[PDB]
Amino acid sequence: AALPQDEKLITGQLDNGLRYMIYPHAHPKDQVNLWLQIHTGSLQEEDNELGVAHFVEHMMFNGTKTWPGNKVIETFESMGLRFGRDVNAYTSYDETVYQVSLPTTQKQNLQQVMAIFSEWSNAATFEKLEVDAERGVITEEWRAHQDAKWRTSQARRPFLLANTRNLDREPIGLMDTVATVTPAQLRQFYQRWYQPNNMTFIVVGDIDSKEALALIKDNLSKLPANKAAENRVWPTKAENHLRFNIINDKENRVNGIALYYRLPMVQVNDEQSFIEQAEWSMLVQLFNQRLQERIQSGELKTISGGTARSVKIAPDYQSLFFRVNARDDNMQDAANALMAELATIDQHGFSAEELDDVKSTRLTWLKNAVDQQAERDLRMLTSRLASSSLNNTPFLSPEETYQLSKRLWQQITVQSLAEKWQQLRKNQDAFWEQMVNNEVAAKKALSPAAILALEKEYANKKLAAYVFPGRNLSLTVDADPQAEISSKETLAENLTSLTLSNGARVILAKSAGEEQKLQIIAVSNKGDLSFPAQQKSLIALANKAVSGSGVGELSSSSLKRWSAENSVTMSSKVSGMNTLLSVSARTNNPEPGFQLINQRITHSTINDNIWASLQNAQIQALKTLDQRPAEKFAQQMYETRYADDRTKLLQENQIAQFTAADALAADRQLFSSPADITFVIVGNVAEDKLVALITRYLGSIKHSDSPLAAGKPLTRATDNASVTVKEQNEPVAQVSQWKRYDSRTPVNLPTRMALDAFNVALAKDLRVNIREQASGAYSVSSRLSVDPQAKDISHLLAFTCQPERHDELLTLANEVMVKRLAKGISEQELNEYQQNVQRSLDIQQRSVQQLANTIVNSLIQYDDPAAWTEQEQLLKQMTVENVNTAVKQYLSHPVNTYTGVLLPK
Ligand SMILES: [Cl-]
Ligand SMILES: [Cl-]
Ligand SMILES: [Zn+2]
Repeated sequence: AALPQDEKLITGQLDNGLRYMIYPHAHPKDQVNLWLQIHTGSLQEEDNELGVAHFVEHMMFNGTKTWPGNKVIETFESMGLRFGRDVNAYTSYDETVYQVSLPTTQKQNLQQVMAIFSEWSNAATFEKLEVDAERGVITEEWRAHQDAKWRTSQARRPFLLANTRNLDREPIGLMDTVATVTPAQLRQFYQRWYQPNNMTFIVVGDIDSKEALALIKDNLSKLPANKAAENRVWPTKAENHLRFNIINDKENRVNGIALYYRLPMVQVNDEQSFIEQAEWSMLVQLFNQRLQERIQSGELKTISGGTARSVKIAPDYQSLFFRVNARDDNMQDAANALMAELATIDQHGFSAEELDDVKSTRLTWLKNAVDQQAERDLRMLTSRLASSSLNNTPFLSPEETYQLSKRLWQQITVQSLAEKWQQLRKNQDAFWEQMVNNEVAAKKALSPAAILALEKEYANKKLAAYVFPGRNLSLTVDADPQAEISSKETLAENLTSLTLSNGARVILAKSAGEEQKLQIIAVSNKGDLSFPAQQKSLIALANKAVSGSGVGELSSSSLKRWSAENSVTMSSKVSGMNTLLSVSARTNNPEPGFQLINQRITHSTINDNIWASLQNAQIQALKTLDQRPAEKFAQQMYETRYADDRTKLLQENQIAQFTAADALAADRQLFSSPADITFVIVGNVAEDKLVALITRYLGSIKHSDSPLAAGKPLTRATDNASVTVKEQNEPVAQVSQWKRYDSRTPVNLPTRMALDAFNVALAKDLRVNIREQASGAYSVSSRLSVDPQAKDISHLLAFTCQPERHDELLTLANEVMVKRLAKGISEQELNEYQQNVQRSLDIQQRSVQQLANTIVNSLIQYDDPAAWTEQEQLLKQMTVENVNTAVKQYLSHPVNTYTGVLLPK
């Protein structure tokens, strides 16, 4: 919506209307830039005042009240200030500027200079003798600087400045006006525009806010609060036809061809216009990048060089041109290279690799601009502020420029730049221009008909696409010399445990068979239950958003290319008590796998567009929840089973208040503490090369400050509830019954096997008795959940039936449960289960991904990564009485029962 002005910059206005800008800077130490900017140039001149704005500029140095004649010049010289090196002045179409650069050390010199600035504002005398002498000064300067470059721009002017006020308002004006202007006319223009409200005083340099303000208020406050004339605006009318020019000048030393486009120029004052300008800027940069790359590779031997550039032609307009410089006098070759370059872009556009190199190049410069900002060129910085003052655009800090660029450039695609290019190529306000410096080049110079015929030739050719090389991509991490392996332990036959100097744990396992795939799973003991009620629901979203973005100095697109080139894949998942970060690779190229795990942890980024989509989707989902009755009811039940603020759905405001930066900060907190991480590495790599990668990439990760305590499980509701909701407009009754059981002792691997064997048997009796029984349920479910941290087991019994049968079938499902619980398991059911699990236990050490997730599931479910290894032995140790005594101990009497019935109406 709007851009933020630099914090360092102090801007105001005095009671009399005068605007001020103060910016502190100390690259040239104890130096200050004092600029008086008049928001009036030559555009404001009347038909009988052509050159008056510039004549007035000159007359500021030729007499005032206190300093008549050349006394002002003599005064600056007494302070060691010389016109041309310390004191300057210029007039353009848009403004008149009076500039002084001087030391901050001599305080009375600063005062005298401010007193001179005061007199330039309203005390100019315009003495008749002094006026007559300047006429000559101005006339001789104009006569003397009519060189090759001046004649070239003079020749280009009618084409470039077509339909502008600027065309008819060159700052120098007419020599006839210079010779005939009366001191009264010069006085008239000066009184008209030299008024405080049309002026800005700029102060850039080694001075504090207190001192710089007192320098302004002491001298410029006294200026009478007069109102200047209103500045007029001449909007540029498009010249919607193609023009042609040939510039012949023997003094020019570069022969060539150029295509100029004329289009509006936006003022960067919001996000939309920031991007709009960046798109034009990137099309210029993309053209130059491709051209340099085609010259350096020897693909364009027929030409010298060439460039794309954009230039301001009016306050509201600009020109974007594409120039090709001819080899000696080879005009036809130059024409062919330019038209072949442009036609290629029409046909294939620019590649993602091209767009990314341009972006990464610019951001690197903007990164180095942030660091080296105190070393900025004072003149460059001062002129940049004066430009912002002129155009009424926010002055952005090097930091804010770096932030806005990375965030808003993500909105610039190969597709968005292709339409911008198509729009530009369809623009009729254009002209072809050739440059010839001899009679051989002039004869070879293309006619308008020849240019147009050449344009059609390449338009109808099926040109070959340009393959851009693309920069070498790496996620190389500098090793920590002080990173070691602290402890070693053997967990099982094929399980090794390493603890690192940073407190991280590493589980190593080799997979039998030459699959050549490596899996690294970073397991954090922090999940979404380590966050407040406003955050819980957004943690998984935040993590998906962060994992779908770039990493390190790579964009999402450069990450995709690097991933494919280095044969790697990545995924992540946010659980209630944990976060998993899965990375796959090749055993022949394992280093990239480790680099990506490290960079996802230490250098995570967030794409703003992916987060906005997840926000908007979440808001939409909340908005249209009445359209999803089952979901709505399942949510009501979730809030019924628990007495926790965290179960509640977030409102629209809560979703919007969680920003991309809040989301990036939360995701960072999960893998913030290395001591909370267990890296599961599964595959066949030479352990000596493997330990080198573990210390370099997993032992290097440092502790990051985070307030995250161990996850708090949801507070379970202390009282039972039997809810009935008549919301469905479907003739299906949906019944859910949850039974909660407390675990006196934790559920270990043998007990979970017993309880699961029982539930397989239980789910059988429910299918035969509730579903298969005539006029029964349409579906039935019997699921068993175990929460180790909460120290409880949950049993969900779900079914959908005819509404008239919901009470009868629940009664029958509960009595079937009682009967199974009393009966227990049979020898046949136990052996059925034992055979079933054994088959799955032989195919658990099959895939590198499967085995890794087995170790992971052990760590999460039993706080022991080796628990799974003792399974086959425990499976052949399971007895009828063993499971029956485990069922009687962990499923006999519930601490709570929650019932939910979703009915029609
Ligand atoms: Cl003239
Ligand atoms: Cl701008
Ligand atoms: Zn001049």
